[PDB]
Amino acid sequence: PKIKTVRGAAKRFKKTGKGGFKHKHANLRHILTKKATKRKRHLRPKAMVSKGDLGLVIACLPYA
Amino acid sequence: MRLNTLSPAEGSKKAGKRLGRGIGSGLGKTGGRGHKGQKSRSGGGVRRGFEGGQMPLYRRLPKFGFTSRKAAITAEIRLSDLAKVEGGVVDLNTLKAANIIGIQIEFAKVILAGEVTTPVTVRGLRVTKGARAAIEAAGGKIEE
Amino acid sequence: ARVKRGVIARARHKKILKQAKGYYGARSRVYRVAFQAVIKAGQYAYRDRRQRKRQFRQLWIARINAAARQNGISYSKFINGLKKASVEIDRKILADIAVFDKVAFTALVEKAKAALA
Amino acid sequence: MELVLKDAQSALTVSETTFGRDFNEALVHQVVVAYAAGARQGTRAQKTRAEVTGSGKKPWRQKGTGRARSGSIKSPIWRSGGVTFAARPQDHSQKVNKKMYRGALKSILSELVRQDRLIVVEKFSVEAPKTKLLAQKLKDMALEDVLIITGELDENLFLAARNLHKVDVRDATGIDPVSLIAFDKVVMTADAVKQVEEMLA
RNA sequence: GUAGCGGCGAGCGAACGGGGAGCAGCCCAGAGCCUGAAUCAGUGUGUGUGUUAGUGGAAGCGUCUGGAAAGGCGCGCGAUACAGGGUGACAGCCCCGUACACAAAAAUGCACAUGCUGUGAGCUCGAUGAGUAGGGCGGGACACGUGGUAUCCUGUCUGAAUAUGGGGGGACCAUCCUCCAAGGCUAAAUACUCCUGACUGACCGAUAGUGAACCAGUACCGUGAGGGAAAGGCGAAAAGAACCCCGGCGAGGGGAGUGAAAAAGAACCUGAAACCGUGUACGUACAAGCAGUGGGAGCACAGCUGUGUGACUGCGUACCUUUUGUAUAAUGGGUCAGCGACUUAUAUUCUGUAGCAAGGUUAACCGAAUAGGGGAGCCGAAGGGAAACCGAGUCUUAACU
RNA sequence: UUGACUGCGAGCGUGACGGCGCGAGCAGGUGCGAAAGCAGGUCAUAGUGAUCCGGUGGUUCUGAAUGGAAGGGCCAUCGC
Ligand SMILES: [K+]
Ligand SMILES: [K+]
Ligand SMILES: [K+]
Ligand SMILES: [K+]
Ligand SMILES: [K+]
Ligand SMILES: [K+]
Ligand SMILES: [K+]
Ligand SMILES: [K+]
Ligand SMILES: [K+]
Ligand SMILES: [K+]
Ligand SMILES: [K+]
Ligand SMILES: [K+]
Ligand SMILES: [K+]
Ligand SMILES: [K+]
Ligand SMILES: [K+]
Ligand SMILES: [K+]
Ligand SMILES: [K+]
Ligand SMILES: [K+]
Ligand SMILES: [Mg+2]
Ligand SMILES: [Mg+2]
Ligand SMILES: [Mg+2]
Ligand SMILES: [Mg+2]
Ligand SMILES: [Mg+2]
Ligand SMILES: [Mg+2]
Ligand SMILES: [Mg+2]
Ligand SMILES: [Mg+2]
Ligand SMILES: [Mg+2]
Ligand SMILES: [Mg+2]
Ligand SMILES: [Mg+2]
Ligand SMILES: [Mg+2]
Ligand SMILES: [Mg+2]
Ligand SMILES: [Mg+2]
Ligand SMILES: [Mg+2]
Ligand SMILES: [Mg+2]
Ligand SMILES: [Mg+2]
Ligand SMILES: [Mg+2]
Ligand SMILES: [Mg+2]
Ligand SMILES: [Mg+2]
Ligand SMILES: [Mg+2]
Ligand SMILES: [Mg+2]
Ligand SMILES: [Mg+2]
Ligand SMILES: [Mg+2]
Ligand SMILES: [Mg+2]
Ligand SMILES: [Mg+2]
Ligand SMILES: [Mg+2]
Ligand SMILES: [Mg+2]
Ligand SMILES: [Mg+2]
Ligand SMILES: [Mg+2]
Ligand SMILES: [Mg+2]
Ligand SMILES: [Mg+2]
Ligand SMILES: [Mg+2]
Ligand SMILES: [Mg+2]
Ligand SMILES: [Mg+2]
Ligand SMILES: [Mg+2]
Ligand SMILES: [Mg+2]
Ligand SMILES: [Mg+2]
Ligand SMILES: [Mg+2]
Repeated sequence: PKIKTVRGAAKRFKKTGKGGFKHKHANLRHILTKKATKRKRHLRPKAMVSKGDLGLVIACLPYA
Repeated sequence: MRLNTLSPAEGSKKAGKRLGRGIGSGLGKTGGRGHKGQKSRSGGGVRRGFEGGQMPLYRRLPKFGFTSRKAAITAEIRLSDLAKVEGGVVDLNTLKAANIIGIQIEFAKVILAGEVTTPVTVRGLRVTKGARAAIEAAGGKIEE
Repeated sequence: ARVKRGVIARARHKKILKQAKGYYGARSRVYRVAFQAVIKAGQYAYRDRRQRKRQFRQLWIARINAAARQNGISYSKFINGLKKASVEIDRKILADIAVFDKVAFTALVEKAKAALA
Repeated sequence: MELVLKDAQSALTVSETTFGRDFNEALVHQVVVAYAAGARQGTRAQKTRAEVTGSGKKPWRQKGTGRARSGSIKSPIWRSGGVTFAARPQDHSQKVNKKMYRGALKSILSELVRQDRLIVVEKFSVEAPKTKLLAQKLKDMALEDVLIITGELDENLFLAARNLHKVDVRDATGIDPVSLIAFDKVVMTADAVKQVEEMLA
């Protein structure tokens, strides 16, 4: 049968042009008052998945 | 050229691994699985994403975004595709007839990709700035 | 495509058992035992090709020593003398001469003694 | 490109792409193998440990008896037990890209011409459906093991060839890669050549 | 494997829409008219055509080998028949068949034709499914776990409008579009094979293949439900050994005879190995241990070499597994023979290889077609952004060096 | 007095990763200083918690026939 996407991974990662994945940073859901603005501002933009993690992501998203 | 003088290309046919057929093979005994543990076992191995119990990457990161329904019924047209329609009038229906866009596409954008030599009349589609230049340069016209 | 193993299995066992001819008891009769015996026989043979070269040199030296001492000189001085004399005869030949041509052996000893004198 | 006829001693213009291309052995090999795979019926099975007849009773208790532990009389380790990886009926057919099929045919036909195994004739017919007649005709032409390709499948010729094991009679539409290679000589009617050209563009 | 659902975990997983196979529509909630008219149905009789027995069905001799010819060799012949089986070896022409052409007293299937009986079509004028829809409470089914949650079903309690009306379009309202619940029937394309016939297999070949090639669901086991074996092959033909002899009017054997062969003699083709013997050569009764290996005399034997043996002597603690590490006194194996463990399907990625190349490729299906048709689709040639959207750019930002 | 600013950030440190840290300089607007300047909290290194679900405010996003709305997204922030 067809491989099934890990649906939770598909809600967290999106494939980019050269075939990497973008994700949103952790640590910006709550407890925000104590965090420095600089810290928060740097968590806002989407980041790329790291080399060590790509294998895991790719396995979860066979149709990405 | 006989049934017993035909040969495959060199390198086209590699023999598969046969595990557990003796020392000489290099895959005898454990068959490449090493010694013991979950991964040596029949049916063994952990599921996709599992990292030994540490919160997996796809769970410690937040969900984001939503899926647009409008994106599913929107398409992009290359300049190179404008010549493939019939009649030289590029509209939504002529693009479908030419198998350029899917049947359920409602909106289409012509983008600057490839070249357009012939004059074409684009009607009803959106057109990028660069594509507008290319179409008008080729003698075409864009109708809104 | 079912494959029966009998014919090929028989041939392999027979090959091992032929190599185990002359061995004692199960070692020439029973495949499990014979296979171990034939492997071990192979391991020893490999080792013994090396040991054979050591055993013969040891024998040649002992014989040269006997003959040299009959001619009034030790092995160690004899060999030293021959080297100083630039004689390049090897121990196999010296030992051969010591046994078969004692007069020629005495000539070598004299040559050796002169080189030390 | 011209093909010399045997009977009329005329010429026949044919496409050089079809009848004059180089022999692509690797391509032809793939298509010949695929054709043979397509012939397989794939009908067989054995019984797994699930399918062998017998009960699920544990033969003897897990511990205490001094015997190897057993779970099922149907274990593949046991005489009369299941086959570890019991076969099921299989489909052995392979996909051959349309263009690779046609490419192979052109390689084969071109190679027959180079080896002088393709014989072109204006007509090939027998008067009555008599094996004797066809046998005589082929003996006159110095043929024996021959594939005959007509434009229209002459019923007389078909019936005359049935009992000759070395002879085969096809129509141009019904040619196949293996047949072309399998027979010593291929005789094509002028009509058939035209049809094969059109079939291979 | 999309949209969704989901301790948003594990997992579950549509529809719209497209391509195909197949295609069919009707009736009641009611009277008049029409008249027994469409039409199907029942029951006869015909005509074709299956099925249930069958009939005919071509063409070869010589010579060599052999126990035997169908084999070899030579020279012929048939073939709409060289499928297959049998026959003293592997036969187109010896036999049975096969291709092909014929066949039914009787019963019976199917398709048409046509008597008869029943049947009401068509037209006109009406009628248009209420404890129902909907609702509250509790559950269930829908991909959807009640969630913002539509729609469906209903155990419980209720309860409309009724064509100026009502349902649905994913909370809900308005607008628009679309359909008409609370009555029912309906072929085909689809599923399956206890069973019958025919044909096929890169399926098995007696520890395999059915549990069962054999008098097997038997023997046997169990109070019972139930469990459940082993076990095939003389020869072409029984020509299956008259008769004699030893023996207990034995068993068994030796002759004789049969046969191509009886070390084919019924405990029967072949007849491995473990295991057990008889004979011959050499060694062996002062000699210490994985039993070999290197060296090596002597003896025997066949043509100085080969073969067997091996006094004496250097070295030398099996194998597997598991381990930091095993001669280990850790594990496993009495031995032999047979069997016994990385497969298969689909999806996905990478490598090799082949085709075609800014394109590549078709799925189901059609097709007698491994052809050909079929481009529905799928992947690729554009990305950025959560998204609208923009687009060789785009996002971020009031704006970017 | 409110720089305990808003948008960013060359470059670098440190982590398997999730992350964590240092940062000149640029734009906008500010404070102190005559001015050069300094200020994106505190001499520095502890004072903390991912994701999911949910809440509040905002929003030139989305809005299942259409207009709305619900719901979703995005930005800010909160809770156990
Ligand atoms: K290898
Ligand atoms: K491995
Ligand atoms: K059995
Ligand atoms: K034939
Ligand atoms: K003969
Ligand atoms: K034979
Ligand atoms: K025959
Ligand atoms: K109700
Ligand atoms: K059984
Ligand atoms: K025999
Ligand atoms: K020894
Ligand atoms: K072991
Ligand atoms: K241990
Ligand atoms: K123990
Ligand atoms: K077994
Ligand atoms: K693969
Ligand atoms: K490839
Ligand atoms: K940029
Ligand atoms: Mg937030
Ligand atoms: Mg290795
Ligand atoms: Mg192990
Ligand atoms: Mg371990
Ligand atoms: Mg391991
Ligand atoms: Mg298991
Ligand atoms: Mg934990
Ligand atoms: Mg299309
Ligand atoms: Mg076999
Ligand atoms: Mg039980
Ligand atoms: Mg079995
Ligand atoms: Mg095709
Ligand atoms: Mg006949
Ligand atoms: Mg025979
Ligand atoms: Mg309703
Ligand atoms: Mg209700
Ligand atoms: Mg409701
Ligand atoms: Mg309810
Ligand atoms: Mg509604
Ligand atoms: Mg047998
Ligand atoms: Mg059996
Ligand atoms: Mg008797
Ligand atoms: Mg014979
Ligand atoms: Mg026989
Ligand atoms: Mg026998
Ligand atoms: Mg034996
Ligand atoms: Mg003694
Ligand atoms: Mg002892
Ligand atoms: Mg020792
Ligand atoms: Mg230990
Ligand atoms: Mg040790
Ligand atoms: Mg011991
Ligand atoms: Mg032990
Ligand atoms: Mg253990
Ligand atoms: Mg043991
Ligand atoms: Mg895009
Ligand atoms: Mg301070
Ligand atoms: Mg709306
Ligand atoms: Mg709606």
